[PDB]
Amino acid sequence: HWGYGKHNGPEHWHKDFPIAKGERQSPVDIDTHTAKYDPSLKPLSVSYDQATSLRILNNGHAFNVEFDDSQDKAVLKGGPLDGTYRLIQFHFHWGSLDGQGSEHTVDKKKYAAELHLVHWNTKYGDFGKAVQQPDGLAVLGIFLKVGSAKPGLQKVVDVLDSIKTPGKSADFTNFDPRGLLPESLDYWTYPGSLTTPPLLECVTWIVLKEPISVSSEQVLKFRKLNFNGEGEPEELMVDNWRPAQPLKNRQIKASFK
Ligand SMILES: [Zn+2]
Repeated sequence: HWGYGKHNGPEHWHKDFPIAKGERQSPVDIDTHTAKYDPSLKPLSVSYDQATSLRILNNGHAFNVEFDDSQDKAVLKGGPLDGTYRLIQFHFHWGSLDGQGSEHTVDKKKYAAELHLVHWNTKYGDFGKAVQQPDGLAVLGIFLKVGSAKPGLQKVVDVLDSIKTPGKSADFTNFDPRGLLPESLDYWTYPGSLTTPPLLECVTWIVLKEPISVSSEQVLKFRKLNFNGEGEPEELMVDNWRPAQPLKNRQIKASFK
């Protein structure tokens, strides 16, 4: 029943998922005046060279590019993390226009979209098991700013027409997620949650300071999928972002000043 509209959107989620008003919810606003530089924060290791993509799925609230996580292939290590986390999928959040779309904000600035690369801790058995743990997941968050095109995104935006209908998927092998990464791995980090129901508080967030540039042409293509439903004249998938939640009793640490 949950979604992003007036009657089932983010301000309604707490009824089905009370944890929506919990102590470690995401996203948040990253205020650069109060994020704390932490010299003990290690550089992030993003080792995606062996990535094996499988398919792309419209799950009714985003499109997910899913990966073979049956063995160590594309993994996240280092940074604030205690071990190895396997990439299982990435997806985006975006707006109904370019001025909004991101879930995290920086000094209240909204970006046109936000990329989430979702990884689970190989200390646990699988993704299902990991989301039940406070250190189960690591999500690498990357802002999308409109400008020059990101060439590594083109394969993704080109295939979206094939999965406009909720639930549909398409084969999506040999996509390399290294083509979605900015130059710098400077990051903010804090303990948080999934930003969609069930909103489980199982995520170490790592949000990159540097956005990637994508073109207006590219982000337009995100806006062609539908939210679950079919017709006769139903609803396109835009503004699938949760607004910033209160930081509460947490601290956002930065790997940089
Ligand atoms: Zn997300």
